[PDB]
Amino acid sequence: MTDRYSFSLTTFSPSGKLGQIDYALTAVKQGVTSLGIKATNGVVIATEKKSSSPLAMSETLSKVSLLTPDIGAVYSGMGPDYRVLVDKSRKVAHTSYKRIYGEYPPTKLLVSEVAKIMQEATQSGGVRPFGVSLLIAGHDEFNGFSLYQVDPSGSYFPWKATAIGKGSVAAKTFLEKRWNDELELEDAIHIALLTLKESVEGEFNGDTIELAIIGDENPDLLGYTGIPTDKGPRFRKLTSQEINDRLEAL
Amino acid sequence: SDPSSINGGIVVAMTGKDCVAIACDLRLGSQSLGVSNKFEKIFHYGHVFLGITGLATDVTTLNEMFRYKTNLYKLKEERAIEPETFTQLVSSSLYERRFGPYFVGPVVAGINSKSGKPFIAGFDLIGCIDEAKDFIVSGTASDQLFGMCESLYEPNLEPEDLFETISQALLNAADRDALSGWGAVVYIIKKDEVVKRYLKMRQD
Amino acid sequence: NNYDGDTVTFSPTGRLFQVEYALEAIKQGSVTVGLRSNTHAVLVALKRNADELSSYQKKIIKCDEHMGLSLAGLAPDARVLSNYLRQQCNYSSLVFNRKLAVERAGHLLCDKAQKNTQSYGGRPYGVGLLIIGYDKSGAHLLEFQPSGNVTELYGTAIGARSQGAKTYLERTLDTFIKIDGNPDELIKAGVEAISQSLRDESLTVDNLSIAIVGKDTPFTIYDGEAVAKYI
Amino acid sequence: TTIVGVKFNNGVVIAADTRSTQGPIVADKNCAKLHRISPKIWCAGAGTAADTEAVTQLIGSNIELHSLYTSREPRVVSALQMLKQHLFKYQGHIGAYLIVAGVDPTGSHLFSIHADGSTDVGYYLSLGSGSLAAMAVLESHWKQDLTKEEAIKLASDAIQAGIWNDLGSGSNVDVCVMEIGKDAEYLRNYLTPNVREEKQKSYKFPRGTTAVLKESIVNICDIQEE
Amino acid sequence: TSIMAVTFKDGVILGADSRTTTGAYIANRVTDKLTRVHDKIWCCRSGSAADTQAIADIVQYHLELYTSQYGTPSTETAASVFKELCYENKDNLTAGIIVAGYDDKNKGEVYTIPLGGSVHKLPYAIAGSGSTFIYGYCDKNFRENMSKEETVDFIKHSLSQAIKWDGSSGGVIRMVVLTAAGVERLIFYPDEYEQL
Amino acid sequence: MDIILGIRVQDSVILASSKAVTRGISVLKDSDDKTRQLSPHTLMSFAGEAGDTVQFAEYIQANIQLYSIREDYELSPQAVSSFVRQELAKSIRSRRPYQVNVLIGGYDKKKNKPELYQIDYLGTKVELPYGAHGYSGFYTFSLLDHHYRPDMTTEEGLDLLKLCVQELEKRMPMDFKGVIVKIVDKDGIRQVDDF
Amino acid sequence: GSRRYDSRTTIFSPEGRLYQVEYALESISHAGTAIGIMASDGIVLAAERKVTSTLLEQDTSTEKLYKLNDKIAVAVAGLTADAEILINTARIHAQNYLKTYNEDIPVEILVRRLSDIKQGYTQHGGLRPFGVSFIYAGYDDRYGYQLYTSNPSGNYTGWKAISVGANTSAAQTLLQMDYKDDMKVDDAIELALKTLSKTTDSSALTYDRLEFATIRKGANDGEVYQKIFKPQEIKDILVKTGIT
Amino acid sequence: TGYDLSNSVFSPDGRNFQVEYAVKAVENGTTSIGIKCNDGVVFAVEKLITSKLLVPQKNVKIQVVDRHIGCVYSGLIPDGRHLVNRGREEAASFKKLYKTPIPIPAFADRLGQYVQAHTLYNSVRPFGVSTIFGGVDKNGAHLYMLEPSGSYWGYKGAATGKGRQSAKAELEKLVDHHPEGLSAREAVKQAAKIIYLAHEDNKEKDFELEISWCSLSETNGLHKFVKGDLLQEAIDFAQKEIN
Amino acid sequence: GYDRHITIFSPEGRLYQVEYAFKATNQTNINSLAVRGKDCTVVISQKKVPDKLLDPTTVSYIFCISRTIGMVVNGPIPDARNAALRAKAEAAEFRYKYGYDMPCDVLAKRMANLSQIYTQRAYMRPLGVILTFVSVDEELGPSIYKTDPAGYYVGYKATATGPKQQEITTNLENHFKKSKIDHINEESWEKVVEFAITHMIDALGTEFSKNDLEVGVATKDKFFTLSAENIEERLVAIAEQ
Ligand SMILES: [Mg+2]
Repeated sequence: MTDRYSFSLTTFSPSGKLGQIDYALTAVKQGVTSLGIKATNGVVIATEKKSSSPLAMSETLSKVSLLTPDIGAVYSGMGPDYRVLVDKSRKVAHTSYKRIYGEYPPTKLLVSEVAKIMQEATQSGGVRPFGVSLLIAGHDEFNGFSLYQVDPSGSYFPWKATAIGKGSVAAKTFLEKRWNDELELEDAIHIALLTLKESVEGEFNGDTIELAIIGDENPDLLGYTGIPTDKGPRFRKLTSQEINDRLEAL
Repeated sequence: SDPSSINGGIVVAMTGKDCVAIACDLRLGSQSLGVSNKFEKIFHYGHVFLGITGLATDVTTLNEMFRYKTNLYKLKEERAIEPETFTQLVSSSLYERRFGPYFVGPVVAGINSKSGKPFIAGFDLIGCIDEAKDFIVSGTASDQLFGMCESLYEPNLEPEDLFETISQALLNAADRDALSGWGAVVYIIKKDEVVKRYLKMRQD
Repeated sequence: NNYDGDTVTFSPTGRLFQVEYALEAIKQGSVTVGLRSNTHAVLVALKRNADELSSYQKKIIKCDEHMGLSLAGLAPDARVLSNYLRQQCNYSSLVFNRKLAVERAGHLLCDKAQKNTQSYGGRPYGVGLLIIGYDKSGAHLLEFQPSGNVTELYGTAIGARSQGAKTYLERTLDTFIKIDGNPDELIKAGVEAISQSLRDESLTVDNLSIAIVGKDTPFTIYDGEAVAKYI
Repeated sequence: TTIVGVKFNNGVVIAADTRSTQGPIVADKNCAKLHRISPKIWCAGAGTAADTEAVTQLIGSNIELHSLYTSREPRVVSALQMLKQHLFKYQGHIGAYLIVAGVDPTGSHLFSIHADGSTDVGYYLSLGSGSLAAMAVLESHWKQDLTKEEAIKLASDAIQAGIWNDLGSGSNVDVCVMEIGKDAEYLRNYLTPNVREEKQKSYKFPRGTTAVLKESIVNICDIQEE
Repeated sequence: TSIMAVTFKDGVILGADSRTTTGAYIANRVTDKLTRVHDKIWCCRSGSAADTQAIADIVQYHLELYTSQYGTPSTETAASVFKELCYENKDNLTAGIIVAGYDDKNKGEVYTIPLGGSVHKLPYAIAGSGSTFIYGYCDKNFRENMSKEETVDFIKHSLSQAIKWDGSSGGVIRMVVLTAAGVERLIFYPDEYEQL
Repeated sequence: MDIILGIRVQDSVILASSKAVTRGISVLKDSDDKTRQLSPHTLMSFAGEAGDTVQFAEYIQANIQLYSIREDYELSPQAVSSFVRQELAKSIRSRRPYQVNVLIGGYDKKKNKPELYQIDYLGTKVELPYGAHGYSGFYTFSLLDHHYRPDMTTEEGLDLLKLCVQELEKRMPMDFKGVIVKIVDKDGIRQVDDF
Repeated sequence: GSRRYDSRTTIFSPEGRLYQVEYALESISHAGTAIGIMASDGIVLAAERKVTSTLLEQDTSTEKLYKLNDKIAVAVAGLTADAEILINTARIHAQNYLKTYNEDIPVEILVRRLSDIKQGYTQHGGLRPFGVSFIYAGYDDRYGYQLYTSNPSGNYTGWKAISVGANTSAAQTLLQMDYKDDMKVDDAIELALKTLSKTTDSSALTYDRLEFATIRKGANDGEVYQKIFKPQEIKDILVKTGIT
Repeated sequence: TGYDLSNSVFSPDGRNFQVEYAVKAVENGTTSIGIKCNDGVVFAVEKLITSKLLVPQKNVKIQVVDRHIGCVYSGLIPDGRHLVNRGREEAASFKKLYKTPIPIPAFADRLGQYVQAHTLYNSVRPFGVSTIFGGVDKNGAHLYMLEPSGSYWGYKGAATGKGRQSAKAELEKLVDHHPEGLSAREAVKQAAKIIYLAHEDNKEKDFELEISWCSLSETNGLHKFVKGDLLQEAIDFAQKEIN
Repeated sequence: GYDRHITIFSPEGRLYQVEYAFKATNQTNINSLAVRGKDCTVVISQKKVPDKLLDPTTVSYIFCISRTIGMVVNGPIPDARNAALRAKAEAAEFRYKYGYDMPCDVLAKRMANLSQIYTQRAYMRPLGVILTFVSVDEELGPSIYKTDPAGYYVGYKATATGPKQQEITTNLENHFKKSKIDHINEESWEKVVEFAITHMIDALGTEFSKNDLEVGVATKDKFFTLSAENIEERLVAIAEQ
């Protein structure tokens, strides 16, 4: 035994392409569409719950995930690669930040950490890159609201709004038309829902759509009272019912 | 032989109205022998102030360490560290040496640049946080400092009143300690000016 | 062909070519014979020289007072394997005050060679060995091949043209097995056997190596003038 | 230190005094000895203050990650098990003596844990230097089927025994209540029976009282433009 | 501690007092010293509470994993796992454990594991500080193949005496009955056993 | 090793270090130089446990000589003294710590200033006008506290040192066999060969 | 076994070049152009972002220019993620040096260590090299203002003006033409922009497709200030030099 | 293609060709069998007499594990020994921790997981043997057969090697014509017969028969070799059945 | 094309070794099916003993992982047992560390993560198995969670696996479209087993004897497998209806 693959599996071709990263981006392109929009008082991230069988219970599969109480993530690409990145992203928020500073990391730095892990899978021995692009939305005191995209290469960029996967090119054009710097969070949810309908074939309702927000603090979701300065998570996953209420208003 | 009282020295910090004050003596000795009268024990990283009493090699080492960590913090976070956060970093750092600790009594002081709240805190050598409204004391004359502060202190003093109070608390505590004195400095800290005053005191 | 690049690969017919190639190094090696009675066991080995200015490569190695072997193939591999035996014989003495049974020495040699045929980066041993010894159950001759297969025999031979000596021994079986109590006769018979494998050359005073172990005889090697008696 | 835990009808309550001492000296008059491990699992700590804080946060962190991994609300027996195995490994050198309590899908729970990693189960417990004063009160007034109001009262009465009778304990009473199906209510300074009386004199100084050699403006700003 | 386990005609009964002590202070007067490592393999704990708890937790883990792979373990197997832990870590443990279980082939069995980590299979066993005071009594009153009630009485009377003389022992008498019929917990309060 | 002194005058640093080496009952040597040149304008004197003193001094010397070659440049006395402090602070929590105290005297060619640094085995560093290690300061500091001036000449510094050594020779129980004196200024390091 | 799948990233071609270094340099030649110009009274760093979207958040963005310490910054051309690994290493080395010697790290020493790290990836360990070239702009009290570049080979050299990334051949010619030694910072700013203006593959040069930074003596007396330009400031300097 | 050049690689069918190539070496080996009887198991094997020079009785092939388990195998002999050595470590460690001797089903999985482990990596080669083994534990008799893939099951009877089909056929007959059980001594005889009958497929060279058994009644649940008188009796029985 | 042999991306962003591992999944030619009752979770799998020499009792692809969790495997037996042993070790460790029984869905996630690693790390091959985990979870009730060689997992109302999974799947889909509920509205597990066998017969169009099947049942606080004769009792009741 032992891992005797101590050499890189991603290397430069004569044209300067990094083949495995490109091929990983291709796996992301095949992936289901997901998006994010930044409002003045919130961020929304959303995607389609493309269920494999109708015997599958698709609420048991979380495509949108809480990383910290003020940071959420969604993806396009290979779900299993996403699931482990979320496990690692949650742990690294604690080990390299909260256990040191006694507070959760700001969005850009947690993204920086996830990006690092993805870069290392692009250069380390005996591994392939991750076959996902992430959209990470969050809030922190000194930077306000932000939205980030993280690619298999490890590169990350801040966005006002964007989409990734299957119908990304059309979706990005849709978002360019509707985005402005004065959107209130409800407006961005409405736009997200409109954008998402384009790339969705079959049923389009609160049970086939997964959608969360980074918005106001939710003291009702904290679980305890009596510390004035703990005001609760800003991350909130919308219910099946909440989504459907906004689809009649559509 | 007791590391926390080989070199001697003291630090005190207090809160007032929209200000904090942190002060220290200037003595460094090898037990009975006075060695230096210019060993300042208060350092700052941006607008956050850190006083450290105890074993002098660890005092120097820790200043060098927190300079290192706050510099990297600033580069990554693109902002200066706040007192609340720094306090947690100090605690983390000390507890990481739980079974071979730095022999120190650190004190943090500063005003949060966002909220404007004045902040002080004290630590034991092993990282325990004492976050007091009123005052923090540390060093070989900490008993004396507790005595002075407990009667001299009143809340919401104006910067130049707070100066008299903290100076008197330090000076008279130092004069009842063989291992403290030989000079003194007081920092008066407001949201956007910091004044540093050296006190005249007896040199025995 | 496509399946002979390393020891970790089977051919589609289920063969291990690196092992078979190692077996080939034995065949190019000089001939050596082993045989035993009920009281003694003898090794005879034809030593090969490089040219007329060179010495004749030593082919027999002592492992303990009651055990030793002859080699055919890569000599440094025999040195490695014989050294391992010297240790195993030794460990049995120091710890258990027990002389290591020839049968156990075979099992340990089999198991050592085997590990080099199942792992990446290793290579099989490129040498064959004839192990004689006298232990608590009498005289013994063993044949080691680097595939891992160890075999107990009355007599055998390995190396270039070893087939001649092997049939001679196959004929002589009932005769030489009886040679109890006469060391010099058992050697005489071994020298006759190795002579079925000669061609162009014959046995000289610095050509021939004989070793013997038995009931009241420590494993001892005869070279030089001490083999003229048998030429 | 005095810490207690009392079970009631539909939950569990813990309380603690607020004095931390360096030998005979009171370092902090209003110390927080009630620690949150998860929203509905709190534990009171006695012993070495850094150890109780540190071990509480480490296990709290790992519990959070566990909760996220399992998509379940954390249980008290997990906090207990993680705490005890950590403490046992350090053979008592981590000086944390904890009363661990909370509510979870399984029900309401009350445990204590010694620094060497030995644990126990009960309806009422106490730990710390004031534990004997407290336990005397618990053994005198505890009964089966306490209501929430009765348990809060018993718990803080037991902390008061410690405050008044034990020199290792003093100042204020903190309480936390963990009731099934409700948010935990952390009641910081639930009692305040030790306000310092007004001083006889003001010690505010005339300005200029203190002798000064030098002043200087200290530059806290970064390097400046232009 | 006063602990004991007794084999009888229908299986085995474990018994213990309920006192945990830090010096003269009774840290817990209602302790459960009868611990379960498998459905019908239990142990009595004496010595350091931290050590005996940590050991029992590990043994329970080993026997759960054993069960998943090879089916129900024997009482002998359980005792061996305890012994391995107690023997290999003798320098850092203060643990005197009695292991008691019920097989269907082997019926009731009792193994005692004293401080050094040796194992001793016995018809009955006694241990803990309180045991010293009842060596005489137990040796005179134990017979083989008692009934359930006779065995309950033997343990009740024995631990009553151990509690009477040993200040370290006290509280309630807990017992656990192990037979083919299942698992029965018993408790006896001061006013019952003191007057015996 | 026993007495080591340092004084910083107008334009130079002067180090004086005892010449005796004692192995318990006998004085093995009376001409021992307890000093190492770290760079052309930096000198380090040392005292502490036998063996460790020289081992440490030479180790530091090698590191600074290595730095000088790599960068083709001389480190400032402050920089050298910080490196040395770190090495001692490193050592104090080692398995077997260096029991060595040092004085570092250098002339900073950039700032044109002499500088004297006192560092004990714990890695306790202090910049001083004059300094000592062990018991030396107990006898001499009252003279230096009296006579020292920041604007003394090199010869006024040597006279004040002469007085310091005389007090030591009067009141110290140990015969330390005199001192070797070395001067560190803008032109480098030289030895006063008569004292 | 595993040898079959090994690319052998650290071997010579028969011509004696390092395949992976050459191919990484090829990757870098498609990256946004970054230019550094050195003057008597300061240094300029200008770099072009890769073709942006209108929805990209520009003001909260960093892709090209990074602060190493208070006196040293770098411009990046290549894989951003690769560069951040190296940047954090460099930031740490700067602090180790400061902790050890209580003096800020001389620019070259920081540059040499980063270059030495890159070099290692070309000689041992069988890993792909970092697809990054840096322009280092820094000040220290020995050599004053300094410009350096390092590339995936781990070779570094010093410059009065230099470009990396796309169209360096074109850009180097334009710099060689207008650069003079007695030049000032404000002139250098203009030259840097003028050069990107002419070498860009985009239709025109706007504020939103740029990052810009200066290192100046421009503070109060013998000290140094780093200025990472906010989007508005780039827009103003673009107008001020009459490029928009 | 190229899928068969490296162990642990799935072909597009879903197969591991290197394991399948290992099977060829097994099929190339001498015949070996196991028969499960009333209170035990019997193992037998064909030993090819390559030469007159092979000391008879002295190149023993059947191997004991612990005191109650017998193992026999066809294929690469050293690979078999390596596997038995691991089996002996697994049995020792089980006994050490749990006191009781390792149950046969538990023992089978230990070998199973170890053999399967050599199909997970390209850095090792699969085992070039099929191994028949078993014995008597507290739950009675068990016979197992284990392939190079790591696949194993319990058997009424089992065979492997060049004469495996001949033997398989003969085993099926006993199973049909003794559906209420077969005694230990019966099984010993039948084992001799089946090896003699299966020797047709290896007829160039003549052979040496080797048998072992564990039986609750006949060997006390311990593994013993069949020597001398009982061996000769079963040799005779078989020699009479080929004529 | 060496991107076919190890788990690195193909130019179309595929992992052929993962895909080919899915193909090994059907090598046994067995079909399996799982359904949930009110109080229980039932799993049935075809049982095929071709060789008359085999001991039929030792031939199984159903595993008792813990007191509460059962696992059925679709794929070759060596990879199945490798997965079973690991899951047993993981469930016991979880109990020791966290002080409660490992939930079905959590164990499924854990094994799914382990599988994911083999899709990313070159030296480890994927296992040619699909793992269907069943229990009556103390928080979630009857549970089915299934794992594959890609590292994917999800909860199911009911599920099927094997060569003829599609026939079984649609048969089950059609039932739930009709009944309009998440489970089999049945009191006793005996009847839920009967439902499971019945709907397997309809979809496969085959008749079963007592030795052609293999049944596992999860209830509150134990998972158990039925004997030949428990199944026989089940078949008889089906025939009389
Ligand atoms: Mg004095």
